[PDB]
Amino acid sequence: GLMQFTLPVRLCKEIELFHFDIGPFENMWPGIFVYMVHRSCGTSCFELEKLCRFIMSVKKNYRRVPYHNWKHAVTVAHCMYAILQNNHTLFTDLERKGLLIACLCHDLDHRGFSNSYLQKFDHPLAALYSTSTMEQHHFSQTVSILQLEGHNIFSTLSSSEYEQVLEIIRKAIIATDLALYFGNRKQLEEMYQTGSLNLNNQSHRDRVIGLMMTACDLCSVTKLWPVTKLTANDIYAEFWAEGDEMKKLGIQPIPMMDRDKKDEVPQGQLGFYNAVAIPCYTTLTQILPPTEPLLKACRDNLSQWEKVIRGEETA
Ligand SMILES: Cc1nn(C)c(C(=O)Nc2ccn3cc(-c4ccccc4)nc3n2)c1Cl
Ligand SMILES: [Mg+2]
Ligand SMILES: [Zn+2]
Ligand SMILES: [Zn+2]
Repeated sequence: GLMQFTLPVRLCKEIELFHFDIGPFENMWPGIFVYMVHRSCGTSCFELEKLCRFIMSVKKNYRRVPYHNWKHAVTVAHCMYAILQNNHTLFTDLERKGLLIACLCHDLDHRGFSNSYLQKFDHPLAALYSTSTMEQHHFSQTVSILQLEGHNIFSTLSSSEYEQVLEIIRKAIIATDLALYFGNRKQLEEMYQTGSLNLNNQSHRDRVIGLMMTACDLCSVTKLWPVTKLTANDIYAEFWAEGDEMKKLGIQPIPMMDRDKKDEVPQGQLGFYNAVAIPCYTTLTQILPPTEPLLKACRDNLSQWEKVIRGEETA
């Protein structure tokens, strides 16, 4: 504990804000992650040497894709850090540990293609895992890395505690399958509006963590507009490449994956904010009131996409 991690003054202050952008210097991202772990968990949560070796193996198993890349992993992890820091009484020792690692690992070995494309392509992973195909692969990749020599960051846990934290990580990574989000948020909403929601109930906790994982995964819609707009180019770079691959299989891609429909992106975004993002951050704010700034930044970006649609802003 005599060797503490420190950030430059601007980063030290701004990393506490939900809308923090981790910057273009990839060599700083491991330091930013260790810093976040030491502050949300404790400097005794992990042996720094094992953690650093784990981080560099995770980085190596992210691919050079426009969006689902190492920078997305650290960005999702930072959103989870901001949630946990502003709700520090609500989560256990194992949960803080497990959720930051789950976020870092949540898209391991992503090739830029959705579960739908893997099913249509008849990819081997689709035979192995019929539902949440990519997400079950991301978890499998996480377990493989945890089992490399010198990479067991959980080595000081009991067998039972180790099993608990791997279960937290598995459920958290599976929760990032957006197909599961619709069901999960509806259940949470009904539970909140009937006053049945109980954070002491493990099945209830699992759902709240699932929604937190969705909120963290979508957190590009909660950045300052210039970040949100530039990130949309990377997201669509992947969608359109998948749409190209759907056309190569003789299948019409859905409109968001068709690069010929580029002029309808602003209306597509508006659609996504109304059906997915706003409801997500609304339900999260109901359950965890200090996450309000995610909802506020989402509503501000919704207003920016509307300004694009009315031609008061270009994209
Ligand atoms: C962050 C983030 N993480 N995800 C998974 C998303 C996303 O899923 N975004 C979406 C959804 C639905 N869309 C529809 C259209 C669209 C485009 C052109 C013509 C017609 C429709 N664009 C869309 N984008 C965003 Cl954002
Ligand atoms: Mg994704
Ligand atoms: Zn994913
Ligand atoms: Zn993701």
